[PDB]
Amino acid sequence: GEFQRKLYKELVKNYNPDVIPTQRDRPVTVYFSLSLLQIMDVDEKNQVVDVVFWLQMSWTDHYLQWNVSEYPGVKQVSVPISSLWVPDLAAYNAISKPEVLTPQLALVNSSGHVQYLPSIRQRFSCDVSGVDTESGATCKLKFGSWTHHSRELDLQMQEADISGYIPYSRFELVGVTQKRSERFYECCKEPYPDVTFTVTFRKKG
Amino acid sequence: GEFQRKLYKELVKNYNPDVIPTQRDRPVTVYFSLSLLQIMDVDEKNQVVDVVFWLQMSWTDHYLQWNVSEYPGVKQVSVPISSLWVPDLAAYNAISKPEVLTPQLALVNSSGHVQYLPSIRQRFSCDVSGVDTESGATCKLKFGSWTHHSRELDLQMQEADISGYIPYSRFELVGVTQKRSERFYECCKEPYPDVTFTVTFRKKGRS
Amino acid sequence: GEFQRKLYKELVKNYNPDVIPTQRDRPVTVYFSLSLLQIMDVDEKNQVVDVVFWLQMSWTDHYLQWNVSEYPGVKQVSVPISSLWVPDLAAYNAISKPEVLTPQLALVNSSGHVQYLPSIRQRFSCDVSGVDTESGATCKLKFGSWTHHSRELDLQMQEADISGYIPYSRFELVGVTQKRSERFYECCKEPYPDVTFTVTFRKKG
Amino acid sequence: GEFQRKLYKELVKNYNPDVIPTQRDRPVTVYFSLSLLQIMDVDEKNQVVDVVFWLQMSWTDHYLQWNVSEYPGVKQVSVPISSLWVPDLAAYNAISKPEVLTPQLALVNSSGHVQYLPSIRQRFSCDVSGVDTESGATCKLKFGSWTHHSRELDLQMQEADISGYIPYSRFELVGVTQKRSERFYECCKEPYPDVTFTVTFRKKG
Amino acid sequence: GEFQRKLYKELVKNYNPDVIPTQRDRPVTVYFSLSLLQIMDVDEKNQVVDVVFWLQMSWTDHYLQWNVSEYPGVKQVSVPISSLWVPDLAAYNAISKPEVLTPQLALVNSSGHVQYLPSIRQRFSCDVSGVDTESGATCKLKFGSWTHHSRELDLQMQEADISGYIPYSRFELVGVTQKRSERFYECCKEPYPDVTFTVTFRKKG
Ligand SMILES: CN1[C@@H](CC(=O)c2ccccc2)CCC[C@H]1C[C@H](O)c1ccccc1
Ligand SMILES: CN1[C@@H](CC(=O)c2ccccc2)CCC[C@H]1C[C@H](O)c1ccccc1
Ligand SMILES: CN1[C@@H](CC(=O)c2ccccc2)CCC[C@H]1C[C@H](O)c1ccccc1
Ligand SMILES: CN1[C@@H](CC(=O)c2ccccc2)CCC[C@H]1C[C@H](O)c1ccccc1
Ligand SMILES: CN1[C@@H](CC(=O)c2ccccc2)CCC[C@H]1C[C@H](O)c1ccccc1
Ligand SMILES: O=C(NCCCO)c1cc(Br)c(Br)[nH]1
Ligand SMILES: O=C(NCCCO)c1cc(Br)c(Br)[nH]1
Ligand SMILES: O=C(NCCCO)c1cc(Br)c(Br)[nH]1
Ligand SMILES: O=C(NCCCO)c1cc(Br)c(Br)[nH]1
Ligand SMILES: O=C(NCCCO)c1cc(Br)c(Br)[nH]1
Repeated sequence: GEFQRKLYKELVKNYNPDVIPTQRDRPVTVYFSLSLLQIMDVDEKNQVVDVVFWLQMSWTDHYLQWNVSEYPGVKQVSVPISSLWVPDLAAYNAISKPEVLTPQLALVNSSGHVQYLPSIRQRFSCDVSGVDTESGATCKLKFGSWTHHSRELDLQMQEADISGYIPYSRFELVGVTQKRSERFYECCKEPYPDVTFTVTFRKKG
Repeated sequence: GEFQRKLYKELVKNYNPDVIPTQRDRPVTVYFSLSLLQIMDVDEKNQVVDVVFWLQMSWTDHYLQWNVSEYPGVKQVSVPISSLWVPDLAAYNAISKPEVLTPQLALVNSSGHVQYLPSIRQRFSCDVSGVDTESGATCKLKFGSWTHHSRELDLQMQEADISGYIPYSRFELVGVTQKRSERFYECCKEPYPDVTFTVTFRKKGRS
Repeated sequence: GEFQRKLYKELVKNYNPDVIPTQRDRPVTVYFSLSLLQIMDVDEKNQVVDVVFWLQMSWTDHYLQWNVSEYPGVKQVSVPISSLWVPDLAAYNAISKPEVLTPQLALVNSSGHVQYLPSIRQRFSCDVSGVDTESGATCKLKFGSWTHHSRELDLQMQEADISGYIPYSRFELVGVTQKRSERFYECCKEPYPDVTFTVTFRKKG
Repeated sequence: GEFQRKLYKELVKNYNPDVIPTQRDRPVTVYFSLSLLQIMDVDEKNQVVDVVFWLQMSWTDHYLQWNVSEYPGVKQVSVPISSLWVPDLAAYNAISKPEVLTPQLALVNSSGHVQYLPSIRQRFSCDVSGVDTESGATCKLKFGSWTHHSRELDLQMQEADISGYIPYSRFELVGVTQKRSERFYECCKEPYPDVTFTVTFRKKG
Repeated sequence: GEFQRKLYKELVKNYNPDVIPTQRDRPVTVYFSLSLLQIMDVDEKNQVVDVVFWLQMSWTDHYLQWNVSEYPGVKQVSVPISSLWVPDLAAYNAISKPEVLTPQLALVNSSGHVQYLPSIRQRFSCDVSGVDTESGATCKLKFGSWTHHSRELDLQMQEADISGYIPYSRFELVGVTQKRSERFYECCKEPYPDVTFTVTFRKKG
């Protein structure tokens, strides 16, 4: 679209994706949620889980807003994530780099709401010893900004989803939990939030 | 080519590959087809299919058209996909990133008709438990735009081809189905069209 | 050289590697030949060959020619392949991306005749069932331009031999064939030339 | 911040990441600590350890300092490591390239103090023969600047915490040591500082 | 370094890394040596060696020299290899791409002497059948410029070090040889020199 074209030239003009879009004394609040789609495998020897997650991440980038009157038809845009600031979310218990399965694009509202919803396959460190028991194995997968404290990036949880879980596969879900936390670290003087996704699973039969 | 050199400079001038080439209240209709070339392997433990396919994809980019009078000989061009807008097609049941086996180039017509025909090797999540049975295993491989709804990107099926299927290999094809749908998500108004490629296969030696 | 440095500045000035260097109603004729250096492995289950090839591709780019009088010493130069137009040759039966083992450089004449001679390791789909037989297994490895027809890119064979073949290794060569063909597709009024490298091999003893 | 863009624009237009930020006859002192998070696996045949480390690297880069008057709110910034000079630390006994698990960003103070804290998964050459013994296997993992001598880059150790060690897993820690040294090479006559991380571990039971 | 920053600006000014730094009809002499650090594994089926080498490559790039009077403190600089011309050395018997383990930097003197000393892990084609014998298996690993002949790049060998060989590991060294040769090819008027590293090893008792 010619109205869409005219906007991308502006949404680029003075945009630096390395800059966290904080506004005078206010953190960027980032909404976060993980959905376990499939437990691919477990390594009982090496103590690891091979898992496929759907991530729901949303925030506001004030540098990404536009007047819908200036660009009529343009309600939303699909922007490549490389073109924009994305939260520096770390998987604290990941033992492999993330494999992003879905197109690396984000949707952007006229008010600057960024929605990045990737499917990630990753391997995590976990005590899988009790996978063959009724109690099952429990993985506490922790995620959070690696470099931004609470006053810069406010991590918040959003409504989760266990409808996406693959019905076939050796593993059945005993329980799933998501909890947001905040702690002070001896290092920093400033606090840091995190979201912990907790899974309890077991081998079927 | 000489006019070809002059055209590539212009076909770049004001082109943004991140912009969907929709024209005033009309979606971009993308034609899509998938041809199963070979089922590489199955993981009965992990419930996965390793598959090779030929993707037939095409659309009209109204920003890519040119006057053949301005560029005589130039009927078509081989453009790298990275230089142009391509549909953001997601493999909904993929459990590995796609491995593109062919050159990453697209053929473009004087009227903006782009044809991207890659060979992809990818691993998908599938219930392969019945692979050793006469009924066989069935994989419902779903594909569609990740960010564009039906009124921005109109996914359409084109006539598919099962002549490309490798005659050797452990697996024989019981049946192949192609269906286009429009799914509504709780998230949003406006539906999301998808093409589901359904395969029924079985081990040749299952006796 | 101080002419070589100036030559590279000019050989870049108005050069687009995305443009096929066809000149007025004439296709670019590309000379091609494969030499099987080693059959690494066979997967009898998955029906695949892991092979190491030496490719000899050579063509003439008219935009790359220069006056030797303008650049005295400069007879030839080593240009990175990424800097120049290379034929879009596809391995039709490849089931893995090519692993290029040699430096990614091509040699270029004062008349613009380019020579690209890489060693590639690639995995191909092949009926390897008869590898343990006296008749042996036969692989018909097809190669050709993915996007250019006969009137744009004229694929031509160069006679290759089998002197490069590794003498050790489980596999002995029963026969090697190379044939150039021209195929028509329902799509296109103009045909697509290809070179098929055919191997017949068997496990030793 | 509005000044964050100002900051990133100038600390891009004038900063050369290739330049070691030494200031006149004074080396850059780099603080270094390694924390063993998990021993993933051991290869008794090939004599290798697959390990997950948390690295703590800090130094002062004088080219990255600013007064707060220059960038009002701006106290710190998350800069991509590719934008900065980072110590050229080599893992002398690594037999695989490092897999960096965390976002590749570093924190910079207004007084030029850089903090790079990556989680790395890497495979190292080690004599793992005694892993099944009470004495256990000992890995002497050596790290240091590959190209900078003592008078350019002053490697210094910091206090390492073994609090991060994964409680589950086949391997228990008998002992962990860190020693900084300065070696002489026949090449140079200026010494090369290094930190050797020594682990003694054994299979549980 | 204030002068260092001033030096990197000039060392960039008109530098093209694609250009071999030959001076008016004189070849660039490159010093080369290889040091076997460890034989990782052998594949008796596929006929391959997995090896870790330390490479010592040195050459003089006349475009890289500077007056030490113009830049006081600056005796040497660590430049990323990507920023400068490096010899296009091919591993003629490599069946995998090289895995470079060490930082990809080279040291450069005030007189243009470049020293690139990487640790490479690579897999080579080799007749490993006799690895379990007293005679042992012999690998003739050939290396040389892929595109430059004797009059452009003069390959020379330097001091061979076997002190770096890992004492643990299944394999003991029977013998190591390095020889430089000047091969003539039917293709070309000018000879192509090469260095062949020959190893004889065997499985320990
Ligand atoms: C990085 N770290 C905080 C800062 C910080 O620790 C730190 C900062 C500066 C100096 C020393 C330590 C910032 C937010 C994430 C948090 C992560 C957690 O600590 C951690 C460290 C090591 C492995 C796993 C997890
Ligand atoms: C991505 N999603 C739709 C939008 C949306 O979900 C959504 C949008 C905005 C907010 C929250 C959720 C767009 C069309 C595709 C669909 C995909 C499906 O989720 C999905 C998730 C995981 C595996 C397979 C498929
Ligand atoms: C890509 N295709 C031709 C063009 C074309 O078909 C086509 C063009 C335009 C529209 C529809 C179809 C050009 C020459 C190569 C050929 C490729 C071969 O089919 C093929 C595809 C997949 C695996 C093996 C072989
Ligand atoms: C690279 N070397 C020193 C430099 C140097 O030797 C050297 C420098 C210049 C010329 C010749 C040799 C500097 C600091 C690292 C040290 C490491 C060791 O060599 C080495 C090489 C390969 C594997 C393990 C260890
Ligand atoms: C590449 N080749 C020479 C050039 C040349 O032969 C050649 C040149 C032009 C046309 C045909 C052949 C240059 C120096 C190295 C030599 C390498 C060897 O061929 C070779 C090829 C494949 C695997 C291992 C070795
Ligand atoms: O690994 C993750 N982030 C680190 C960056 C590595 O390039 C990550 C974040 C989330 Br949410 C997942 Br699941 N993985
Ligand atoms: O995986 C696919 N797209 C996502 C790319 C991001 O990693 C994909 C699309 C189609 Br059609 C296939 Br087959 N795979
Ligand atoms: O795979 C090949 N070419 C296309 C690009 C793949 O990503 C290829 C061509 C030849 Br000749 C060989 Br051998 N492989
Ligand atoms: O593989 C080598 N060079 C080719 C470049 C990558 O495609 C190589 C050179 C040396 Br010395 C070794 Br050891 N490997
Ligand atoms: O491998 C490491 N550095 C060099 C990479 C160049 O390719 C490395 C450094 C440290 Br500290 C660890 Br743990 N690994």
